[PDB]
Amino acid sequence: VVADAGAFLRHAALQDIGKNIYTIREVVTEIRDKATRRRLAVLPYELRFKEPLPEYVRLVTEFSKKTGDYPSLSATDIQVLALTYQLEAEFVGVSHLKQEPQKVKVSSSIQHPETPLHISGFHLPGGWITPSNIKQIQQELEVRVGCLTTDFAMQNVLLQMGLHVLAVNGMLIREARSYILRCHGCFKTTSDMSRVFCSHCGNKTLKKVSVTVSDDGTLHMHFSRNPKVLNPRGLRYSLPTPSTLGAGRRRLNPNASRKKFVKKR
Amino acid sequence: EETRKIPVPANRYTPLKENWMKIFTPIVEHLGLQIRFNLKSRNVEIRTCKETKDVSALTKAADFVKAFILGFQVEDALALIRLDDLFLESFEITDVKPLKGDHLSRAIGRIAGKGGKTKFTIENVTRTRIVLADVKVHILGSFQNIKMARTAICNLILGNPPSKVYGNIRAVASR
Amino acid sequence: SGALDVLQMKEEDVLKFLAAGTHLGGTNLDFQMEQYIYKRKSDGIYIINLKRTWEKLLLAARAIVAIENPADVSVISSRNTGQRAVLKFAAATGATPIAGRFTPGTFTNQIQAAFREPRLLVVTDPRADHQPLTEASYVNLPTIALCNTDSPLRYVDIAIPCNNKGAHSVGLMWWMLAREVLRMRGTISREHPWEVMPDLYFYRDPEEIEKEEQAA
Amino acid sequence: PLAKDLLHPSPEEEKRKHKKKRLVQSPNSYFMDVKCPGCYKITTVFSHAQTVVLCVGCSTVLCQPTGGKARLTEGCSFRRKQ
RNA sequence: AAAGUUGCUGCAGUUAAAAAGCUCGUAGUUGGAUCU
RNA sequence: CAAGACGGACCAGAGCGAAAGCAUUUGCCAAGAAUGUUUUCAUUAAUCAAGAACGAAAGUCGGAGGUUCGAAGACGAUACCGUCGUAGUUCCGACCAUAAACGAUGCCGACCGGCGAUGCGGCGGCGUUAUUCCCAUGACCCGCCGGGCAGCUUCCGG
Ligand SMILES: [Zn+2]
Repeated sequence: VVADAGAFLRHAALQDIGKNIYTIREVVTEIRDKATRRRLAVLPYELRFKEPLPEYVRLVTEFSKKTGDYPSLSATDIQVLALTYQLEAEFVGVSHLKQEPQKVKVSSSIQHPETPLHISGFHLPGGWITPSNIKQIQQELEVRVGCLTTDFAMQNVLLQMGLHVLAVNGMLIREARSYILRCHGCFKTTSDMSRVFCSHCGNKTLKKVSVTVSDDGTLHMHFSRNPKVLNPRGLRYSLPTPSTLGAGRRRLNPNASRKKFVKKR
Repeated sequence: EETRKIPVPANRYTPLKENWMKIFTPIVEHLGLQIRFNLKSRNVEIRTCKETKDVSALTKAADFVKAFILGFQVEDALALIRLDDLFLESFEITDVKPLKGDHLSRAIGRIAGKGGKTKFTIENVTRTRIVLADVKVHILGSFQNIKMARTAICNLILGNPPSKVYGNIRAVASR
Repeated sequence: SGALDVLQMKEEDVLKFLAAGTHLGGTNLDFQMEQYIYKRKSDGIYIINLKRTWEKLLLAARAIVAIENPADVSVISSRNTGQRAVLKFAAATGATPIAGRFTPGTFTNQIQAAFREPRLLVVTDPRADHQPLTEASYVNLPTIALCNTDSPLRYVDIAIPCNNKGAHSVGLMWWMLAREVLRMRGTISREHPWEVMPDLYFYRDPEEIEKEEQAA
Repeated sequence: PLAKDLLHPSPEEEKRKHKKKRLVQSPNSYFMDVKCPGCYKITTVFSHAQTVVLCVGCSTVLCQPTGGKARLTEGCSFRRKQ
């Protein structure tokens, strides 16, 4: 059972269910939350620190750059993936896992990318939120060694490799669906939900595209066949010669009616 | 079981969505109530569940969401949850004197002041919270604090300069 | 440049141009840069015609060859995405580089430790480098610039029409300009490609470099 | 700007311009042969016609006047001239 | 004369003195291109 | 139930009108700008002394009606405020001709940078919708032209 830093951030106390709890030093020494640091000194010390072999870290890097999830994840994510791959290698025979990840299939839809599907607090038609379900609502919820990964990039590459991923709850994950940012200029995807500029081309051109992966290593990723998202309407305006508050004012195009006695900065 | 629905205008859907977490958490952990938001009717419905604590606080929870619909920040509406002597007063600028067109906009700008400064000053003077809509203005506070803030707002829309109202409201707060 | 059957575009050139994402521009257009657009595709991204920027690169290279002294050419970049690149552009020819924050009065205040008198100016980003263009408009200094579609052309004498926001495109175009000036300067020939890979000039993110040496 | 041959504009720019603001002004309209479906005669019809043009032999409605170009009925064929 | 502070040469009329509340309108003033 | 009033929200960087000004439905009347035009006439035009038409609000003469509000005024408190309230506010017919009647900015014509929003008319076009509507049409989308209301930007020049 490999514990990721997201499990430490969410105070996931799963030391009872798993016995092979191993992780790397820099994923636990980079946490900036003081409550996690206080909780780390109370929990029993069954955790062990080790460094993966260079060969396996390298091969993790080649299929990480094959799967297209290369820039989204960091070096600590590489170390976590290498450690869980090594733990799977020296516990179980290595013939179970596979390489050359499957090509992604195309399946468009007419729904808008900002449709609030599978958000718990809303109701599409029933759909009700009780206090008993607050502990239940963490993510999409459905043997010897597992992973306590939280971010979708590591779960995506693990389910692409066929490695069984675990959660804060007892059971494993069968389906994993989320949103990523795809560029429509240079056709490069990024799973970082907070970024606004692209990686390769560098424009402010990323748009929301949904993804869903399974246990078998099959991935399907949905566009939106709505012309509202892809149009250059509010994108050209003359520029003057050279934080999160006031966010909806920027989303208006400048070439539009504002009130006569108000001013944009 | 009791239920209550709060409408959401289209200009408040994105603010409601963005900080929905700190909206549904203080209801389900503190008051023990059971909420949802339907998109077909655009309504936030609150109803009591079995593990309800202090049933005669359901209205308070509704007031919570109601304040956030009017434009108040979630901290001030959470203060509306905690304190019991907190009330909401709403009125229009034209509702006390007929101002048309540019006069109405100048009255709005006099209430706000440069950088919102005048409005912000009144808040720290009166320990209230004021959010003013396109023509509507809403004050959140205790009764006498609402009366003081309403006094300052009514004087600013009379045409009194912001400097005089600033000084007089500081002097009244001193008393 | 001149239809002389030796300075034309090649299939490798267009292939690597489309690989590096140089040809696609921003979302704004300035009316002085309408002649470098091929057309407007419906997605909202202005494409930059490849032969136009090829000829403009050749014109900038002809302007930079014409100076006999490589030491009095200033090459400046304020954004980090070209910063190390212009340093290696110095290793191309010896043109003095300025990377990072630009000191005001570098070109106009003679009582300074850093007071330089170049003869051409080459600029990675006109928007970030507004102060060096302002100071170059005071000392009779001509200007080369790497200009996107959303870039003003004031005090710009040769504007290279390219994507300059992405690291790969700006590093590639610095490498291509260096290859042209070294090709017709006298160092290298045309029968053999330059041994320096384009990826050498590329800016590398610290997040990339903390996991680059992990795969050794 | 500052260098453009006003004597020899590009033809797409001349077709783009207003009909009076060209170098030599010219109309945007044309005359056309119209063939009624119920017959085979030829009728000469202005594109921007304002009157209801009737068939010379069939006495049927050929075009309907509109704010701009005339609307030919369904079934009749047309061919531009010159 | 300075005084381009009487302005034909040669002044002004947003904020300094100053454009009629608006439109029509005879007199007066001015009036497209074209003929060896 | 009745009486008179007034047409909220929609209502805007909107539209129309010579300006003052104009917002419930439907019907009638006659005007009107812009657009489209390989129609017609052929200089019929621009500006205003004299002269004429309209001209917010208040006000004045006569008829009708007075719901609300309300100058003056009568009370009570302290020029401010409250209760009551006359003329007036309302309609019809004549006078008055004044406003910060504002863009504090004559009218007509030509030239002189850019952008994209919007109202109307015209044109061209992939496409989606009237539960994969079985061709057209309305509603959207992209682009162009013309006259507009109105913004942002610029070391055009002043
Ligand atoms: Zn991109």
